[PDB]
Amino acid sequence: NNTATLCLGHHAVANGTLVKTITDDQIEVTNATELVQSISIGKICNNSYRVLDGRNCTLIDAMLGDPHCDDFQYENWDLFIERSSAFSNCYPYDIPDYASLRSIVASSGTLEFTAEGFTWTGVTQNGGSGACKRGSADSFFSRLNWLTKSGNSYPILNVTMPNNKNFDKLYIWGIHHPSSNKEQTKLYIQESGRVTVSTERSQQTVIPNIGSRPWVRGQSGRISIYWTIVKPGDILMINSNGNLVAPRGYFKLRTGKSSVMRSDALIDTCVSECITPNGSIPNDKPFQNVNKITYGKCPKYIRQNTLKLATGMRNVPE
Amino acid sequence: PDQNPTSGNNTATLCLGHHAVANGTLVKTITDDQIEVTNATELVQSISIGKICNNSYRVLDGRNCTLIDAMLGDPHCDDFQYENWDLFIERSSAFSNCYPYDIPDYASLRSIVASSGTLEFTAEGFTWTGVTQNGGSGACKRGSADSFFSRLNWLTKSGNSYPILNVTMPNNKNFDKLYIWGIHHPSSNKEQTKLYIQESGRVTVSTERSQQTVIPNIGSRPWVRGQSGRISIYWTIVKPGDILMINSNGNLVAPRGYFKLRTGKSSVMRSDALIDTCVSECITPNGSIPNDKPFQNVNKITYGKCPKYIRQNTLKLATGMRNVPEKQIR
Amino acid sequence: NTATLCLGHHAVANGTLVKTITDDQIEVTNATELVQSISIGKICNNSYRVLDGRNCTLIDAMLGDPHCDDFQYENWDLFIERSSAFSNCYPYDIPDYASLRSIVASSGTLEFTAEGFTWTGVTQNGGSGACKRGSADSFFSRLNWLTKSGNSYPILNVTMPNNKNFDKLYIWGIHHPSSNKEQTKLYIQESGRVTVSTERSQQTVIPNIGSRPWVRGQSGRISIYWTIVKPGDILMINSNGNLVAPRGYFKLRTGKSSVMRSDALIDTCVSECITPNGSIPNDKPFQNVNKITYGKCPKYIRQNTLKLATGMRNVPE
Amino acid sequence: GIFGAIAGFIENGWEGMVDGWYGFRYQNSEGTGQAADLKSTQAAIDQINGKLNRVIERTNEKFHQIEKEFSEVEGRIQDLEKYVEDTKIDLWSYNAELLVALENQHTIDLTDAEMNKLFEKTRRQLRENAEDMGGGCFKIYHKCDNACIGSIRNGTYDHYIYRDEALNNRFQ
Amino acid sequence: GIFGAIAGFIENGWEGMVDGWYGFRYQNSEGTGQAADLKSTQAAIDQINGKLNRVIERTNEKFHQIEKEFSEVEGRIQDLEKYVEDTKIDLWSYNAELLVALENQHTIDLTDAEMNKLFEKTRRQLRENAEDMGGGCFKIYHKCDNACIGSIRNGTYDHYIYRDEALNNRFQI
Amino acid sequence: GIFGAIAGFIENGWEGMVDGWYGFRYQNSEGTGQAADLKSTQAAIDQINGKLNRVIERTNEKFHQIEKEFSEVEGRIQDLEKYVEDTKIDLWSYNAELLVALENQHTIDLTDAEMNKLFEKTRRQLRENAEDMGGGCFKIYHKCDNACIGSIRNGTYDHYIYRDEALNNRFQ
Ligand SMILES: *[C@@H]1O[C@H](CO[C@H]2O[C@@H](C)[C@@H](O)[C@@H](O)[C@@H]2O)[C@@H](O[C@@H]2O[C@H](CO)[C@@H](O[C@@H]3O[C@H](CO[C@H]4O[C@H](CO)[C@@H](O)[C@H](O)[C@@H]4O)[C@@H](O)[C@H](O[C@H]4O[C@H](CO)[C@@H](O)[C@H](O)[C@@H]4O)[C@@H]3O)[C@H](O)[C@H]2NC(C)=O)[C@H](O)[C@H]1NC(C)=O
Ligand SMILES: CC(=O)N[C@@H]1[C@@H](OC2O[C@@H](C)[C@@H](O)[C@@H](O)[C@@H]2O)[C@H](O[C@@H]2O[C@H](CO)[C@H](O)[C@H](O[C@]3(C(=O)O)C[C@H](O)[C@@H](NC(C)=O)[C@H]([C@H](O)[C@H](O)CO)O3)[C@H]2O)[C@@H](COS(=O)(=O)O)O[C@H]1O
Ligand SMILES: CC(=O)N[C@@H]1[C@@H](O[C@@H]2O[C@@H](C)[C@@H](O)[C@@H](O)[C@@H]2O)[C@H](O[C@@H]2O[C@H](CO)[C@H](O)[C@H](O[C@]3(C(=O)O)C[C@H](O)[C@@H](NC(C)=O)[C@H]([C@H](O)[C@H](O)CO)O3)[C@H]2O)[C@@H](COS(=O)(=O)O)O[C@H]1O
Ligand SMILES: CC(=O)N[C@@H]1[C@@H](O[C@H]2O[C@@H](C)[C@@H](O)[C@@H](O)[C@@H]2O)[C@H](O[C@@H]2O[C@H](CO)[C@H](O)[C@H](O[C@]3(C(=O)O)C[C@H](O)[C@@H](NC(C)=O)[C@H]([C@H](O)[C@H](O)CO)O3)[C@H]2O)[C@@H](COS(=O)(=O)O)O[C@H]1O
Ligand SMILES: *[C@@H]1O[C@H](CO)[C@@H](O[C@@H]2O[C@H](CO)[C@@H](O[C@@H]3O[C@H](CO[C@H]4O[C@H](CO)[C@@H](O)[C@H](O)[C@@H]4O)[C@@H](O)[C@H](O)[C@@H]3O)[C@H](O)[C@H]2NC(C)=O)[C@H](O)[C@H]1NC(C)=O
Ligand SMILES: *[C@@H]1O[C@H](CO)[C@@H](O[C@@H]2O[C@H](CO)[C@@H](O[C@@H]3O[C@H](CO)[C@@H](O)[C@H](O)[C@@H]3O)[C@H](O)[C@H]2NC(C)=O)[C@H](O)[C@H]1NC(C)=O
Ligand SMILES: *[C@@H]1O[C@H](CO[C@H]2O[C@@H](C)[C@@H](O)[C@@H](O)[C@@H]2O)[C@@H](O[C@@H]2O[C@H](CO)[C@@H](O)[C@H](O)[C@H]2NC(C)=O)[C@H](O)[C@H]1NC(C)=O
Ligand SMILES: *[C@@H]1O[C@H](CO)[C@@H](O[C@@H]2O[C@H](CO)[C@@H](O)[C@H](O)[C@H]2NC(C)=O)[C@H](O)[C@H]1NC(C)=O
Ligand SMILES: *[C@@H]1O[C@H](CO)[C@@H](O[C@@H]2O[C@H](CO)[C@@H](O)[C@H](O)[C@H]2NC(C)=O)[C@H](O)[C@H]1NC(C)=O
Ligand SMILES: *[C@H]1O[C@H](CO)[C@@H](O[C@@H]2O[C@H](CO)[C@@H](O)[C@H](O)[C@H]2NC(C)=O)[C@H](O)[C@H]1NC(C)=O
Ligand SMILES: *[C@@H]1O[C@H](CO[C@H]2O[C@@H](C)[C@@H](O)[C@@H](O)[C@@H]2O)[C@@H](O)[C@H](O)[C@H]1NC(C)=O
Ligand SMILES: *[C@@H]1O[C@H](CO)[C@@H](O)[C@H](O)[C@H]1NC(C)=O
Ligand SMILES: *[C@@H]1O[C@H](CO)[C@@H](O)[C@H](O)[C@H]1NC(C)=O
Ligand SMILES: *[C@@H]1O[C@H](CO)[C@@H](O)[C@H](O)[C@H]1NC(C)=O
Ligand SMILES: *[C@@H]1O[C@H](CO)[C@@H](O)[C@H](O)[C@H]1NC(C)=O
Ligand SMILES: *[C@@H]1O[C@H](CO)[C@@H](O)[C@H](O)[C@H]1NC(C)=O
Repeated sequence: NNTATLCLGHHAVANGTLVKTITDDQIEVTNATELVQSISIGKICNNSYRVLDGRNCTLIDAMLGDPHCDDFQYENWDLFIERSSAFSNCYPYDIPDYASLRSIVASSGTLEFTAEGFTWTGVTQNGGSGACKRGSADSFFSRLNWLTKSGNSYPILNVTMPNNKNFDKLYIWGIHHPSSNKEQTKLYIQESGRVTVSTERSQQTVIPNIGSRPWVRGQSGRISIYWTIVKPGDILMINSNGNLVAPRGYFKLRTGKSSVMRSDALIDTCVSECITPNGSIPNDKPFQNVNKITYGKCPKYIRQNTLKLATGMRNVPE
Repeated sequence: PDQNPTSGNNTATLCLGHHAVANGTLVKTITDDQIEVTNATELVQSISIGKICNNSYRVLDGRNCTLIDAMLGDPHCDDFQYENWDLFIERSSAFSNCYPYDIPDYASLRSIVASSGTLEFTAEGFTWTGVTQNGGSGACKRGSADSFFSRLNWLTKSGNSYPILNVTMPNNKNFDKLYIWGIHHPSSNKEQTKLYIQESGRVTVSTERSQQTVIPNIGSRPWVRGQSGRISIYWTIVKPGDILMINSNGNLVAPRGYFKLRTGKSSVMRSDALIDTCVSECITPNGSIPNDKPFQNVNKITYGKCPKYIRQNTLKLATGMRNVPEKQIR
Repeated sequence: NTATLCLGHHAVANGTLVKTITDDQIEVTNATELVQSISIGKICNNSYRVLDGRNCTLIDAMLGDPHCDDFQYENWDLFIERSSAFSNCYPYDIPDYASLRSIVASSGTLEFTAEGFTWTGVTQNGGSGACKRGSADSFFSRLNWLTKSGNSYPILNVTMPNNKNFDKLYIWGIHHPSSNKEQTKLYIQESGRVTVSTERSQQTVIPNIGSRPWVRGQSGRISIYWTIVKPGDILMINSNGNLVAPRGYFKLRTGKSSVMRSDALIDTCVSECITPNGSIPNDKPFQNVNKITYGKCPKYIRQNTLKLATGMRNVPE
Repeated sequence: GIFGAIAGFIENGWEGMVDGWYGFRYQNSEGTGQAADLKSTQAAIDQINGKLNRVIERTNEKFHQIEKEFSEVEGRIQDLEKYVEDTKIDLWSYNAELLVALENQHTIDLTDAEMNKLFEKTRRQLRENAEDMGGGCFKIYHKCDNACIGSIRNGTYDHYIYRDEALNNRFQ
Repeated sequence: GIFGAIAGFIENGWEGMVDGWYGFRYQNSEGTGQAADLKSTQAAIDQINGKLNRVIERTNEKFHQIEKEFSEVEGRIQDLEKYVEDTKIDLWSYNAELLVALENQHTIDLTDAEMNKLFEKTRRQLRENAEDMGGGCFKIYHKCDNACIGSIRNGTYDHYIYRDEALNNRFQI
Repeated sequence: GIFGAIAGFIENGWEGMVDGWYGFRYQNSEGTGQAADLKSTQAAIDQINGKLNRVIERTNEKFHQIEKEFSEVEGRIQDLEKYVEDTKIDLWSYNAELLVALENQHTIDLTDAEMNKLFEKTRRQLRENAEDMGGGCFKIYHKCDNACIGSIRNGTYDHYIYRDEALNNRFQ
């Protein structure tokens, strides 16, 4: 036969895979590729970033110097990890705007501390308590100095400390509220105390608050932690006549790329540049459906758990 | 030979074409700001039904009362005493009618209560030894008698003593307790001593975690229903296993018990629209709206299953081909 | 008796590369830039009303710092604060300083009206060497520093009803002495107190005796506060000591005005967008100059360049 | 339109075609007629319906959120609440303006594309028995009565039957 | 090119055509010639200008907003103010990245389309009087002078005039 | 798709064609045979890989942000903190749903276009020596051995050599 036929066509596969389009909800194509990371490794990979396990401690307890959190004296981190099973085992306290202090330290990424020879004349220093047992003795938060009366009376303190550096000094202090007036006078002499921490651009006054609170370890009283930031060229001043839980020194504040993250997953050796509470995840896909809380180089969280991008033509078998 | 409707016996004409309509409608495209198509459908909801439909979500009309005045128990809000809601509606013509007050961080409490979606209250028999209970005022009339917020207990001196009040209350329930309490600021020192003996009051509500301390503030204020004095509301939350403690040597407006906090999908909305028997899964201050379209221009404030608010009052999606009429001239 | 007709398209010598969905680089005959990334260098003053703060911040201009007296009944669309601005009156601090700065900036006006607050039994117009007006001791102009008259300081009880159609902004304060000697010297009462209230709201402030560090020869401080008062309401002020009194109100407005931090020069030109870097044109949809902006501005994005094809694919021989 | 059929080589639409979006008009030995093409019509409608399924009756449930109107002035934290809602709205507004514009450009194209599909489909049937006259019309080079036209519309037109006759009328 | 005309079956563009985007080049009894097709050129330009007018200066007018640079460290609410501006900027950066990418793909496809439109338009006029040589050129099988070529360009070419002469040349040898 | 070739005038794909995406099947004097086309296949793959490059491994780096889970009930500023994060998630969720939808729609259309581009490329080579049977098949009206088919695949087929033969078979 002196004629021929030349047919044109395309490929196909036994069973393809279904995708979304503008005009179809589902439609078969030869192949696809998943763009939503649904599943993590299980562990938090401590390789690309410097992950620091908190174990029994919070970041705040580590800063203040809880006897069991002494491990973290001068430690740093890209990501601090807080376990649900952590606790405080020192003198009971609170912090107004707690979250903010916690955020500021985590961001700085370091508990670099430098003590300073403050002069507390007319008062007995280094007060401790049974609720904060260190080793086997009545101690206190390592970064705070509990000031009490010196026999006869408790004078109006007036102490200064200028910032000579060119970075921000972070100061941590507080005030003591007793459970009774008979206690208030026993330790601080005066009927009502006061703490006035001021800079050349700012100030904060806290008045103590006598009256009993619930029983924590055996103590009825409390301590409220405050903080202050002194800028370059500026000067600190502390003026108290009672109840001052004084500072020992300052923390270094670095504008950093650090953070803190609550998790109970195993920290372990592996490759990854993205970290979640569920564990590390691979960041090859543009999106993820594991956990909105993330740190590092991460796919963006969305609500969908799957999206197939078509990498082939329409599939039409025979 | 001219009107012949047939062809010349050995050929034919087969013309292909498409329909067209006499009245098309304009749409927007990547390349055309206005272009006529055969048909389109509105994607922006800009009409309201006019009233709030109350058969989908449970809608509670607050009438003359705010959510806070309902909670506290302002006398003219007694109806709302034990009540729940998906959406609490606050009216513009609402008002307060009890003792004059202020709530530092008012908005937060209002939100917290709204989300919970309930004013279910449980009285607890607090022991207040050495003080006169159930204080009242002519600024808060229940009937033709002086009275007070039904959920608060104004404490005053008894005889010659305002003792240091020291009371606890352990949360043994499996949910978070909400406590509303306060403090009285009298208008002069003569009054501070007349009511509380002590020259200088103090209130300290505390948990095992947190604490709050407030001092009264003596000095006159403008008249509200005949009263220069003032009250300030504060709130505390106690968790299962935790304990409440209240210490005060003066000016305490004690709590009568707790409110039961739920994790809820409820809320509050400022609206003057009528509520009525209709069908709609989306509510706005202007009234309910339908949710067949993906967007809406009625109101940015919404509750329920709603189209997403945009600035555009109209967006037409084409549901037919380009319209190309037959008659240039009609 | 035959012919040849060829259909074709143009090309250019030097096309320009663009991104597509399929190609990172593909050459087209022309394109147009969508990211505005260069600024004019200076802020243009013809389009909007730009106001140079010079040596004054917005807050110091309001309070009436002596060297800021030029900004008295001023108004602006945008108020420029310079990095070299300094405070030169009595030392102060303002809890929630940013909020008051924002509120005034939005109102866009320092239209101040003085009112006849009746203060009896007190000496008015206290001043300081820290706040000189000429060679004489002075104070913030919009504030009134009260001290004891004769040998006492009464429980002051003054009202002022807002019978107007707008919100009144009241700036007031409290004085914190450096010792109990100074507390009892100026105000007699050993413990000061300031209560400013409406029918709706209230604020009480206790002073805090104690030495602070020297500012222009003074170790004392004032803390500034504000109270907004609505139409039909009534401002009351009750204090037995340390009151730094108001002199009247600032007229608040819902306005389209703002405040910006910049060290850019401000000169005659035209542009409907302002940034800290200078004004920029707005012919492009996007920009990469600064995220801080005022006016009809392109939207800020990360990318410094985005080329939109305005012609066909370029295919030369 | 991207294929240049609708509002292109086809001068205009037919307002009398009420039973279809696409179709034929013929002139043969029995007169002049009209007739819709249901397959092509349904292809265009179905895609359009496909888009409507993605956009219509598709909404999220939302409950308590943030306040969006205010009685007093509060500075910083209200500036922030406003800016957030103002930012969200502008972003959703952009998404809507763009969704429509895209879909519409594509609606006009896929319809124009279906008009072209029918023409090509019909061209293939007729094969050497007709010629493109332009305007969307074929001149068939043989007598083709109503039945014969039906066979083209039915998709059952065997071109071999009229081939010899047709080749003769085209060339001679 | 989704039709495969520009950068497809048409091998390249003509730098020598400077008064139009599309057009003709021809060879016949009177020499050789070139003319731009105004109509197809204008179709693309109009479409491209539509896009320009959509994107170009449609800017909003913003005034007072939130702060975005800070001196003092503060914590929670400054963290929020930063996160919000960062979130906003990233989304608008996505929008601009996609916008440009979609438009350019479309701009290429629509220019490619006008080319193929012009070809098909021309093919339909010529009918049985020419064949497709490939490379976007037709072979016209009659004496087609500049006026004849002009009629093709005008869309007033009447194929019946040359049909006999043409059919006669195509089917020969 | 939009060119109506794939899942269109070509009835179905070939599972047997495993050495390429588009190609040819042909019978002649030497019998049947199959052969892939690398050029068309590779044009499609490049465009699909092009999309993958915009999507795969494009990831923003982020550090400290805002807290997104809360133990305590706080109110105003917690309400905001959540709403912010909720707004963000919804918008990215939309950006993702749309991206996939458009890219897939486009993928189908470009793969369909390459199919058609190859058909029109072949049609032009043959010129007057073949007719379009339909189903994307050509009847070549002359003896075309394997070597002859190869030239059609190679793009080197000279139509003038067989013109007088085929053209004579087409009309008689
Ligand atoms: C495109 O345009 C179509 C053409 O319609 C029109 O003709 C052109 C030439 C102009 O003259 C126009 O003025 C005219 O509209 C539109 O079709 C028409 O659509 C309108 C509504 O948009 C219909 O209105 C309805 O008319 C019903 C009665 O129809 C008959 O009588 C009227 C005159 O009264 C004529 O227009 C018609 O030709 C008929 O002869 C009427 O029953 C409807 O109201 C009913 O409901 C109310 C309650 O609200 C009740 O009280 C009342 O008793 C009625 O029972 C209504 O008024 C119109 O009929 C319809 N006409 C035709 C011929 O189809 C088409 O809408 C438009 N398309 C778009 C997308 O806009
Ligand atoms: C049965 C009885 O009442 N016995 C007396 C003891 O009272 C109590 O026992 C302890 C365990 C505690 O749970 C109390 O709540 C209980 O009533 C009393 O013990 C003390 O009582 C005082 C009263 O407030 C303090 O609680 C005191 O705390 C110390 C501590 O932390 O160990 C001592 C420590 O040096 C001191 N630190 C200072 C001054 O810097 C702190 C501090 O005062 C408080 O934390 C402030 O809030 O408290 C605790 O020892 C004993 C001892 O009394 S003594 O005057 O200290 O000698 O006396 C029993 O009669
Ligand atoms: C070495 C010594 O003792 N010299 C005193 C001198 O004390 C001091 O000098 C001044 C400049 C100041 O820096 C002090 O810190 C320094 O020790 C006396 O000067 C007065 O000191 C008092 C402090 O007791 C005030 O600073 C006062 O300054 C003003 C001021 O300029 O702001 C005077 C204003 O009239 C007054 N305004 C009022 C009451 O409305 C304010 C205000 O009292 C104060 O800012 C509140 O915080 O203070 C200095 O004039 C000096 C005179 O003392 S006096 O007889 O009491 O006036 O005597 C030297 O021997
Ligand atoms: C012209 C003149 O001097 N008349 C006085 C009364 O003066 C006043 O009139 C009353 C209605 C108020 O407007 C006062 O602000 C105004 O000065 C005066 O009336 C008494 O004034 C008291 C204030 O010092 C109280 O307001 C009192 O009423 C209550 C009240 O209804 O709210 C009475 C309540 O039992 C009491 N509740 C308590 C203690 O729990 C409260 C409470 O003291 C305040 O709310 C605390 O801030 O006040 C009102 O009757 C009387 C003085 O009488 S009295 O013996 O001192 O009580 O004398 C007229 O000649
Ligand atoms: C400090 O100053 C305060 C205000 O300057 C003092 O408060 C004033 O005290 C007087 C006497 O107790 C009150 O007098 C009462 O006024 C009410 C208000 O009614 C008004 O409206 C009705 C409308 O029909 C009208 O009829 C009245 O004339 C009033 O305009 C009357 O109902 C009572 O009968 C009574 O006369 C003032 O109301 C009150 N003024 C303000 C602005 O609050 C306060 O006594 C001072 N405190 C100290 C410690 O010195
Ligand atoms: C509490 O301690 C503070 C901190 O030292 C004391 O403040 C200091 O007061 C002295 C004068 O009494 C200031 O000295 C002055 O310094 C300036 C420097 O320019 C100089 O020009 C003057 O001649 C004078 O010598 C000193 O600056 C200031 N401290 C600062 C600014 O840090 C304060 O006196 C104490 N108060 C009490 C009640 O104990
Ligand atoms: C379309 O073109 C034809 C062809 O003739 C020419 O095309 C012109 C665009 C121009 O290049 C000219 O030099 C060339 O001759 C036009 O026909 C011509 O029409 C003119 C009057 O306008 C007459 O004078 C000519 O004799 C005539 N020539 C022929 C061979 O017919 C035609 O008018 C034009 N139509 C339109 C609508 O533009
Ligand atoms: C079909 O798509 C799959 C993925 O959906 C592809 O297989 C991957 O190929 C690349 C090689 O560079 C890698 O990502 C993996 O090794 C492969 N498997 C995965 C991701 O699961 C491949 O492109 C296609 N496979 C076919 C057609 O057989
Ligand atoms: C006031 O009452 C509280 C409790 O109601 C007292 O606190 C208790 O003190 C005893 C020791 O005496 C402890 O065993 C309990 O654990 C404490 N209970 C709680 C809930 O903390 C407190 O001592 C009293 N304080 C005053 C000043 O009266
Ligand atoms: C095209 O526009 C819409 C659909 O896109 C059609 O309007 C709806 O038609 C049906 C009734 O059969 C229902 O969905 C609604 O009742 C109609 N819409 C309303 C009432 O708003 C409309 O019929 C179509 N127009 C044309 C000319 O075909
Ligand atoms: C297709 O048509 C054949 C005859 O022509 C017809 O025209 C149609 C439009 C129809 O309405 C009738 O008038 C005639 O059937 C007929 O022999 C075939 O059976 C038809 N086949 C199919 C599948 O419809
Ligand atoms: C990661 O942490 C685990 C905790 O046990 C430890 O064993 C391991 O050495 C750590 N890896 C690195 C690289 O620090
Ligand atoms: C009609 O066709 C017949 C042949 O079937 C022919 O003889 C006659 O001349 C034709 N007339 C016209 C006008 O086409
Ligand atoms: C091409 O675009 C550029 C930049 O937008 C413009 O300056 C130039 O004049 C344009 N050229 C042409 C030939 O349109
Ligand atoms: C403008 O100002 C900012 C703020 O310092 C600077 O960092 C940025 O790089 C500048 N942008 C320019 C010059 O485009
Ligand atoms: C293609 O095939 C033909 C015949 O099979 C052969 O002559 C020619 O060399 C080939 N051309 C190319 C470019 O491979």
